[PDB]
Amino acid sequence: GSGGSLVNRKQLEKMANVRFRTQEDEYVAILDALEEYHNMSENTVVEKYLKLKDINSLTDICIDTYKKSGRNKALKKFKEYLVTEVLELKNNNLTPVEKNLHFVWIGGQINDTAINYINQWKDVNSDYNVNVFYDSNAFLINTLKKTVVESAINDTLESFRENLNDPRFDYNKFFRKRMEIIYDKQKNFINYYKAQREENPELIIDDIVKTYLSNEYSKEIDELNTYIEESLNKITQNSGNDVRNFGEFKNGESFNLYEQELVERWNLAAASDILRISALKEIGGMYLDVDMLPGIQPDLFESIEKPSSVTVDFWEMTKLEAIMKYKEYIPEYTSEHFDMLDEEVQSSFESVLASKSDKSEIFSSLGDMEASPLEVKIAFNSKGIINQGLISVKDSYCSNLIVKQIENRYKILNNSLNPAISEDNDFNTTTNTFIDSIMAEANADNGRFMMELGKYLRVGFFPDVKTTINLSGPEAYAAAYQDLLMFKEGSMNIHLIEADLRNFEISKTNISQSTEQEMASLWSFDDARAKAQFEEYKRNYF
Amino acid sequence: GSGGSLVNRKQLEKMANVRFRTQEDEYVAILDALEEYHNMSENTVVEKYLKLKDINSLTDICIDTYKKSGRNKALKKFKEYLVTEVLELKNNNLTPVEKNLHFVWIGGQINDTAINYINQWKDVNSDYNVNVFYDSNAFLINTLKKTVVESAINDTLESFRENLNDPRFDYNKFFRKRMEIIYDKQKNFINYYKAQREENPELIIDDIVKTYLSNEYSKEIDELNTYIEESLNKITQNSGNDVRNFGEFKNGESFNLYEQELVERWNLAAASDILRISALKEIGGMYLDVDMLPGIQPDLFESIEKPSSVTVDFWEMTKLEAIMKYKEYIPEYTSEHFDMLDEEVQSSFESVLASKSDKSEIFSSLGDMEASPLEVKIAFNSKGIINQGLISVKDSYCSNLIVKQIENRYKILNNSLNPAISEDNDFNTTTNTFIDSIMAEANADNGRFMMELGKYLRVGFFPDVKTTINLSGPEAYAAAYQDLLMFKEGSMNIHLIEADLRNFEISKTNISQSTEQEMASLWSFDDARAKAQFEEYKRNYF
Amino acid sequence: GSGGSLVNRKQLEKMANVRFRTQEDEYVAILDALEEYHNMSENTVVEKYLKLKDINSLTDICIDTYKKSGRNKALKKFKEYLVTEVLELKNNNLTPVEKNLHFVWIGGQINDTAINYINQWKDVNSDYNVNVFYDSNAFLINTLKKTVVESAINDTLESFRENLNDPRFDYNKFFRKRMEIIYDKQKNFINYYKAQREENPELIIDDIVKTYLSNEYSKEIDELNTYIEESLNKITQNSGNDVRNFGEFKNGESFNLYEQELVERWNLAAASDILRISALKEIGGMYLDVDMLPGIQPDLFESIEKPSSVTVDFWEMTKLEAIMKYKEYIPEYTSEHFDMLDEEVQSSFESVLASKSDKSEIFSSLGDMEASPLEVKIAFNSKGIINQGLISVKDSYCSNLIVKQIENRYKILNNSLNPAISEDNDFNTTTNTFIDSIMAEANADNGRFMMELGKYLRVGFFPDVKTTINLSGPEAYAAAYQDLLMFKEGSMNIHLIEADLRNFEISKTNISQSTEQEMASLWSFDDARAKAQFEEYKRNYF
Ligand SMILES: O=c1ccn([C@@H]2O[C@H](COP(=O)(O)OP(=O)(O)O)[C@@H](O)[C@H]2O)c(=O)[nH]1
Ligand SMILES: O=c1ccn([C@@H]2O[C@H](COP(=O)(O)OP(=O)(O)O)[C@@H](O)[C@H]2O)c(=O)[nH]1
Ligand SMILES: O=c1ccn([C@@H]2O[C@H](COP(=O)(O)OP(=O)(O)O)[C@@H](O)[C@H]2O)c(=O)[nH]1
Ligand SMILES: [Mn+2]
Ligand SMILES: [Mn+2]
Ligand SMILES: [Mn+2]
Repeated sequence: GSGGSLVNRKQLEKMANVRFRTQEDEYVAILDALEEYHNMSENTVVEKYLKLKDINSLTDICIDTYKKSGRNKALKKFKEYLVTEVLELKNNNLTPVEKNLHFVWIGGQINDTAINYINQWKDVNSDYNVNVFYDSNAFLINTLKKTVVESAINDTLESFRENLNDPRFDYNKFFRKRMEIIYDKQKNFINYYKAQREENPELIIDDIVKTYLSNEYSKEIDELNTYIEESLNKITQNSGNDVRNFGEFKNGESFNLYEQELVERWNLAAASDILRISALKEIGGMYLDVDMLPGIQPDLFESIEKPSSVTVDFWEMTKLEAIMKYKEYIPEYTSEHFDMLDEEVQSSFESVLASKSDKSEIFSSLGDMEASPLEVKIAFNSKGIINQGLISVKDSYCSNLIVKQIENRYKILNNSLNPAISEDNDFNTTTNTFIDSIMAEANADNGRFMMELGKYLRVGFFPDVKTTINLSGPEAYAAAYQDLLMFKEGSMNIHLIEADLRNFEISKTNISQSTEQEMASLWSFDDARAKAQFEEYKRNYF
Repeated sequence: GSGGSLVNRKQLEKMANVRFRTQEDEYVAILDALEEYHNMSENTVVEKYLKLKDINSLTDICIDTYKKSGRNKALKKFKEYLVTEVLELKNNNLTPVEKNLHFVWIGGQINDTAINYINQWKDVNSDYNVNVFYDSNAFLINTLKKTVVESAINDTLESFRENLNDPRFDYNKFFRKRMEIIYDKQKNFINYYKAQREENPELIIDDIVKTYLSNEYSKEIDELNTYIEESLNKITQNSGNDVRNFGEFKNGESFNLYEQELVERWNLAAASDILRISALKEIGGMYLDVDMLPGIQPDLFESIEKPSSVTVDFWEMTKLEAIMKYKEYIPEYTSEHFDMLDEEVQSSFESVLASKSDKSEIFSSLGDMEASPLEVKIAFNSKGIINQGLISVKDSYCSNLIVKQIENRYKILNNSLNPAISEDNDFNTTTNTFIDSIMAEANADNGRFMMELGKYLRVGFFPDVKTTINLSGPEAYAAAYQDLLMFKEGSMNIHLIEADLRNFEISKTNISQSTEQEMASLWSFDDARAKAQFEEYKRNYF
Repeated sequence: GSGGSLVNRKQLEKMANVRFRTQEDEYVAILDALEEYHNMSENTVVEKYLKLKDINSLTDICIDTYKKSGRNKALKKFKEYLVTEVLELKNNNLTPVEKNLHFVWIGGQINDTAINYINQWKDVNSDYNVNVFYDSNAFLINTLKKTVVESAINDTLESFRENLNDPRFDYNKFFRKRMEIIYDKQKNFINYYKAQREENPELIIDDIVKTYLSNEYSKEIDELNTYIEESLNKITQNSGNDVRNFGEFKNGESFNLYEQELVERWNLAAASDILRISALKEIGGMYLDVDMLPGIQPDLFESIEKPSSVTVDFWEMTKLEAIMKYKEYIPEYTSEHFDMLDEEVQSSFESVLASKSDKSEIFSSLGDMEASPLEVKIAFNSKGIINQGLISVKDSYCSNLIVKQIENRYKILNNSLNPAISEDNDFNTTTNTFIDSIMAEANADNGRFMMELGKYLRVGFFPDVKTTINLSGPEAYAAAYQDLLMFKEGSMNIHLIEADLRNFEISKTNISQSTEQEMASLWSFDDARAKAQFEEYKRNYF
């Protein structure tokens, strides 16, 4: 029962006690509660936090009640200690985490390059129970999108032809016309889906998909049935956990959202950004994106020194490439940046790298893992946090918060979107309703969030759309931390600085982030990259 | 497992289902939840209510989300059923109540006329465990007030003398000048109390009181020590439960309020209006005001008929008076209205009344008592409900609500009052701060409540002050019912009509309300009665 | 009198002569003309070219007249020889070029960093007569733009405020709104200018500018008069040639265009892209952009070897940086990329670089220069050709062609634009007229050009606008080469491959292109860079 930095009643009395002034009904409130807190040795760390929560709230009443009170400045300082005490609770009182590596891939067949990445973990970590999530009901979501978007491109290009050299028809006008069609196609499928399921509530997703492709886009069903069969085998053989078995999630409120982004929006990224944390909440372990690889040993390459010209992320990227050239664990893991090196140092790798026998000497394993029940550790790329590496304890207080954050965001989204979408109109007129309504219900807190939310329809068919990040992605995790440290719930605007977020960083040595497929994930839909794609599409038909 | 009037999923679908329109993410929300409700046979009545609560809330989202939806008018009607279903839950599924008569008397020595009233209950109800609450710490609150107010009157009258026939110095100007002094005296005692308790946190209330009277108002302590001793004996002998033993209440949040109205405001009525419901919540039984008497038998006087001229409340008042003339259970229970009768009918009573042996044939006993865990039955005088007769089951859902109502009201009060009182000023300048701040933090809901709250300082030293009723009294109980039926929490403005409140009426036959002391408690501080008191005070000194 | 590769009459007869077929009136046409060509030893190289021109034209008649003729395939091959013969004429028969370095800077005061770059040339090349062109009439064009665009940004940002978080108001919508204002301001100045000059045809540009700034944008004239005076001194001292003295250009047709881009569009880049070639045509020498620096010696750094990681353009960029660190010819020429190097090789430079005395050992001079009267050599950056380095002989045949190209392009522009602009309307409605009319008068040759031309209004106030390049810039020079080799005049679509253009490349060793200011000029207005500027502007006002 560590007392921590947090001050004792008598100390706080000494911190404030202004001369010739009695104690109020509302000031003693803090003292009686703070005294209680220090007597909670036997109680859980989470129960200690909720007592701080109440203390924090009690103090900000006492400063708001009397804004004259000279105490304030001291009580303003007392708030700081509470934060530190929360951090001290986090770090000091740790619990063993459940040894469960989680992966997720839904919407289509699992790719082999993904499985190769998974196996790397699975090999070195024999003790961990790996669970690569999938969805039996939805193997044809990805192919549904693929068929539509491509069939929407073909239509859009032909609408131009007679205006191909006309400089009004630029990349912007193209995607805008494409999305107009994509929305119409995507919506049509929805109205079919929400009439087929309304008719026969024992039809799965795929059954509606395959039939939709058959009638409209002229696809033979038997070819799809071999695909789903080939998929189900491939995942089942590779430690496949179905989401339909995980009914704890389906019974939860976040499921509606999972399906929404899966079936209605064909946003697999979003769906997977939900499932991952909802998994950690109810199972406990480490979630990884499939593009991730395990940590290289600190020692392995401690003798070699870095070049001056090349950057640090380039160095870490080659450290990985070196492995896959000589030990050859993965088929043709590009040796691009390794062949952009000096031959003398290339041989330095070849020599020292081949001077180890098997895989245990290469990659460091996880083994025993400790983390607080208040925290959910998260990875850091160059540009902030990222939800590709999530350590968590079963039913963590943060893990909860993060889900409640996601739930509430989608609440605000749907409680503005669903009105607009229902009264069916053209894409453009829908978007101009959806946004208008958002801006009405948008204060000076959620302002910075709401901006991004307004682009929600455009997610995946437009450049520069960070909406999905503000829904199921990093922002939410940031908010949850703010919820923690501000002793509140449902913070939407983030005012936490990088340094504050570091308190929840998964140690860098556990995850080798600088993989090939992550640089393929990091393509980043820049406005410029879009233009070249338009030129490429324009090349195809002619 | 009674289904009740509440409609089944498929019925509600049929109620709304508009032609050619699909079901939304937000409409199915009701259906999936309503379906669940009907499958909760094994669950508690309270758990059923919370499921209705959530249903009610889900429906009012669905109507607010889409205000075009033609469904609305049907879903507007679905809300009505939910209320009825709550009422059907209340009435149909009953539980035996704990056989505990509760009485309360705090602030001073218990009066004998009060004890005589209590014993009447105690005699006929042998099975019930009676508990007459008291407070050992506070026997001298009432005498503290008595000493101050009287010493404030004496000062006020002498300030006039040289302006006695001047018509500016009316009853209004008198009480206004009196209160100005009373506040100053009352506050002085507080600053002493909150410095003595701050100095020696092992001093009780009385110890601070007796010393305050000794130094200032020239009272011999030993005379008080005989008073408190004579009191403690008198209550202990008469089934005395101390509030200091009932620590469950002291640990609760409502205790601050109990002391506030006891020690700071000397409002015994308010303190007792809090304790009564907080008792019912944690003990369960029937609370009665001490001025109440048990129910006369339906049969006893069924042969006699009423006069045409005299009113119905006069008849019930004499029915009681008749008992105490001939059977003589209570010393000189005024035979006023019985002697304002025809002698022929006087003898009709004398004859038929004396034609019964002992007390069991007179007063009907309570015996076994059933009530819902959702409800807290309350008495009805001529002018609405009244908290003089409260049946309740242990930890009722209403009993909770009522306390949470009282808690929140005092929250709003103190969160405006305590700012103003702290920066000590003249009474008038304090009141004009306290109110100003209330009117700032006052919307169109709490408006009607807030009005009365602004008179909080004047409670007990002014005519026409209904504040205490809007804090710890009826209004709160009304609100709690509104909270119930509107499936909300923290309703402040009441829109329930008498008929709606009847759903929580304690059957009239259980309580004989028309007692002597209740007509003495119903004096009602009218502005006119005040004037005559001023004239009476003005008589005294001259 | 070199005969060259071109075949003699009798040879060409042997090339075609199909058996049993007489020679036509139109076939002998080539033979009689080809025979003539070979007898023109005494004639000028330019006169030889025009004879090839006529030959080329005669042959393509003979193949078009009779499309059956089996000769065609041989005469198709004869066309190839003519091209080669033109190239052989170019290379073999050379003439000394006039030793005149030309620079240009108009619109505002000449910058010191520009002058420092110029002096580098001027020092090492003592024999060359340098001429830094300027315009006395227009020193305030740049400040006119600066005042407008900035005053248009300020207006545009304030139009947002109440929509700052609304995601409709993106970077695209900003510039679009800005340009709408900029056009209105820019046009207003024009209508004033073309009414002031119409009134008093002895008023210069500046006099109209300074007055325009005084009345509208609240500028004190005397501050401008010191600016123009400070400028005129600064240029006069640094080998300043005025364009108003060069009346040979003013009398030419291309002058209208010079003023158009100067006074009407405030496009200094365009104006300078015209003057440069019109200078070479009538003066002869080497034109350079001011951001250019002279060639580093082949020998100087022949001992040092390149790193493997860093790119080749990085190496050439540091070669320059190295000079300016130790020999220190120019104030704080950024030592960025030199400090991103290995210290061992840094010292390799420091050592070997400081092992030379004065500047002659560093930079290679030009001295005597030979080039054909048919050619105008042009520089090559990574992307393609570039008009930053132009060698030419006085009144070259190419130098002519290039001007005639520019003249004709602006013809097509104005003959579509001036109609639309005259009937004054909103910017948008003007642009939608201007383009519509272009697309009407646009065949399958000029198609690729016309696209870019339609963005002519947006030049300088929008991202991704290559119009100016297709008017006065590279494309024109490419066309002129196509005009040469296709024996045509007024080719608009270019079908020349990089390899073909190399025939007119200024040897790489003469120009050090990889300067600091050129990397500053190569910023390239990418759509993404635009967004960050919008965010930066949005930061400023708030
Ligand atoms: O068809 C797909 C593709 C991706 N994903 C999920 O989307 C995540 C995003 O990974 P990626 O590297 O593509 O995105 P990043 O976050 O690295 O930009 C993956 O981890 C998968 O869980 C999925 O569920 N289905
Ligand atoms: O000195 C006193 C007088 C009254 N009461 C309480 O106040 C209640 C109100 O009784 P009364 O009939 O005087 O008031 P009413 O509500 O009828 O006006 C009583 O039942 C007691 O519980 C008390 O605590 N102390
Ligand atoms: O205010 C200015 C700026 C530039 N220029 C001319 O524009 C040319 C373009 O040089 P820069 O390197 O800025 O452009 P880029 O390299 O992008 O063609 C310069 O050489 C100058 O002759 C000019 O006349 N006035
Ligand atoms: Mn990735
Ligand atoms: Mn009463
Ligand atoms: Mn440049």
